[PDB]
Order: sequence, then C-alpha cells, then structure tokens
Amino acid sequence: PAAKRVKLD
Amino acid sequence: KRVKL
Amino acid sequence: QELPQMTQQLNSDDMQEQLSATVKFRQILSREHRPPIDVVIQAGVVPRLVEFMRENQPEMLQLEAAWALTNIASGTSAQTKVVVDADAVPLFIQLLYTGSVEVKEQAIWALGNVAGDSTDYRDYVLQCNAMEPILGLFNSNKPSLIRTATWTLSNLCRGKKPQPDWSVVSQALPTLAKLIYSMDTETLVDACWAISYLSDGPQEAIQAVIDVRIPKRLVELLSHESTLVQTPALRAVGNIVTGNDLQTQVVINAGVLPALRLLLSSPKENIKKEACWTISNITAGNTEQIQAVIDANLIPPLVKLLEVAEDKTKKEACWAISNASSGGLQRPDIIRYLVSQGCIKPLCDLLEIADNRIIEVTLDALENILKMGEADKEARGLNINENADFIEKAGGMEKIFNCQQNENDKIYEKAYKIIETYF
Repeated sequence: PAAKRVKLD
Repeated sequence: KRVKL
Repeated sequence: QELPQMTQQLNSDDMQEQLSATVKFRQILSREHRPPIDVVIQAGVVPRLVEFMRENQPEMLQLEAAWALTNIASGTSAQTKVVVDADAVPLFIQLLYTGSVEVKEQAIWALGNVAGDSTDYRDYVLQCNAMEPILGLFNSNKPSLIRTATWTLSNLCRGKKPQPDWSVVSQALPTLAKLIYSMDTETLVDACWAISYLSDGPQEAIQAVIDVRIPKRLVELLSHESTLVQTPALRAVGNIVTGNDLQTQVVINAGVLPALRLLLSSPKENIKKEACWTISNITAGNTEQIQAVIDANLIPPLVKLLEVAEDKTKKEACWAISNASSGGLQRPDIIRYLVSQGCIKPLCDLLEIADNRIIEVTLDALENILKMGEADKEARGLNINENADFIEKAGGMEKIFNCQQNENDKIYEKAYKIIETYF
C-alpha cells in the first residue's frame, strides 16, 4: 500500500 | 526460485 | 491569507498565540490533495514547530505541532528533508516514550511518513533507535495507535534494495507474529505487508520468519474474507517459498497447497496470478514437492489458467508447469501426468506470447516433455516419440519451428535444437 498517509483524523 | 523486484 | 499573521503568532512568546497558530498550521496542512506544504515550509516555521515538540512543551502544543509536521512529511522527499534536517526525528521518537497517547498517535504517524519516504530515511529512523519505542506501542491496548504503528513498522521493513538493517528489523518478528492474529482488518493488512517485506530477503530472514511460526497463520489468512488481507498474506507466503527446499516444505506442511488450490479460482486476477507464482516456486523445488503439488490436484486448474486466464496469469501458470516438468528427469511419470492433463496444447499456444522470457520457459518445458517421450521410445524399441506426435498435432511443431526466427539468440538456439532433435 501507499508508503505515506496524510493525517486528517 | 523467482523473487520479487 | 492568515499565514502572515499565523507565522508571526507562531514565533510569539505568548503560549495562547503559539497554540492558536500551530492549530491553524495543522488545519491548512490537513488536505489530501495538493496540501499547502511548500507554502508552510517557505514560511520558515518548521524549526519552530519542531521546537514545540520538546519534552517540556505544553501537551496540546506538542500534539498540534507533531500533527502539522506529520503532514509536511507526507509530501515529497524534498519537503520531508526539511523536517528531517530540522532534527524532528529524534524528537518524534522521544515523544513515543514520554508523550500522552494523543501525542504518540501524532509522532508514530510522522515516523511512518518519514520512514516511508525512502531507504535512507527508513534507515535514518532505524539508526535513531526508533524500533524499541515503536514495538512498545503494541502493548498500548489502543487500536488507533496500534494501526498506525503497524503501518509505520511496515515502512521500516520495506525496501529490498537497500535492505533495512536486519539486526534491527528482525527485532519486530515476535510482535508481527502476534499481530497477524489480530481481528482488526486494518492492522492485520499492514502486519501482513510488514511480514512480506521481512520474508523478502536472504535465507536467514525467511528462516527467522519460519522460526516464529508465522507461516501457519499466513496460510490460514489466505482464506480471509477480505482480499486486502489475502494479497499481502499470499505475498508473504510466496516470498517464503523462494527459500530452500527445507523452508519451502514448512509451508507445504502448513497446508498451503489446498489453500492455493482455492485461490486459483479467486475473483481477483492478481490473486490467481500470485497463486500461480507461489506454486511455481514450489514446483521449482525437489521431486517430492513437485509430487505434493500433483497430489494436491493443482495441475488441472493450473492447465485451465494456462489456456484461458489473462496473460500475466498464464505466464505464472507456465512457470509452475514448466518448473514441474524439470522433475520428469528424476521421475518420468511426472511428465506422463503433465501430458495426460493436457499441458501440451496450452504450452504450445503460449509460444506466441510477446514475452521472450516466457517463450524460453515454454520451450524448456516442451523439451522436458520431448526428452521423456524420446526416452520412453528408446526404452521400448518404438520409432515414434509419442510426445513429439502430440506437439505436432497440437500445432506446436509449427510454432516451435517459428521460434527459430526469433531475434533472441537463446530462443533461436532452443528452437533449433528441438526441431533438429525431435522433428
């Protein structure tokens, strides 16, 4: 899966 | 035996 | 907009203004598409945000600042570099030890994006000794935190060229072995990915995965109701059977063959493709394991995919059947069985694929079939090679003959010998 994740909650 | 890249 | 004011407020000495400012920075950065990362970086506030993560800073400040930095690190390697050079990593790590649960949730996510940026940032985080505090998060009894930590943990294990420090990532095996028993799909998925990364390496790594008894569980997960779990688990299983015959036998003993049999009819084409890939590395094993695959009734459905599945899958089915044919030299009946199951027709038909690696693989299989047929003839005074007659009738002779026109020398050499030897 994606290596990065934007954190939005 | 073949491995992934 | 407010950015000019936000920057001034962030650098203010008043803590109420610092928090209000940090929150605004966290907010404008919370966008999945085209996040204002560069604008924030250029505002020059990164060092200040990192400063707010210091141990004695107000909790909310550490929290909002870590969250903001987390999303800056969710960008490009260039944008992530800014956070790293500002010495944020060691601070993220310390927050994992001393931060409140909420704070830790921000810090681990940040470490997840940093480690997920590249092999060097992955190694950097490992060098800062992030592993210890991270493994500690799994004893938190906190679902949301564990999910993020599992993901972060997988980015630390990911990367084959360069492979992460084995002496460090191997430390997470015991944890990963327990995690694949989690009922939380999200955690399970990432645990399986992490494991597939660790399993993708040298003999010692595969053995470490085998020693903690992970294979047994991976096989069971192959039938998990979600393909999101099936995919990584199957990948881990496949990587494990790239190991030696002994390591491969452990997976067979964990009952992987019947499981793979069901995967061969999966609705997802990539599942069928990887199932064949996995079978191919088992039939690449010794005589007994090739027989195990035969006894597991995998050949028939394998032959079916070889003839009607999408190309990517057919290629994989070809490798399996072809590696299996190599066993006929030690056990001719394996060839008799393969032929009786109709592998000849599909194999020949595949000679016309736009992939030379596969043409070679197919020509080898057809030759293993030709040799056995020849040996049978020599053995019992006949003058006709039964398998050669089968190939010709399947239209394979014409196709093989044509491979002699291939610009590839190896292909040419193979086809030529086959033609002059059996036809």
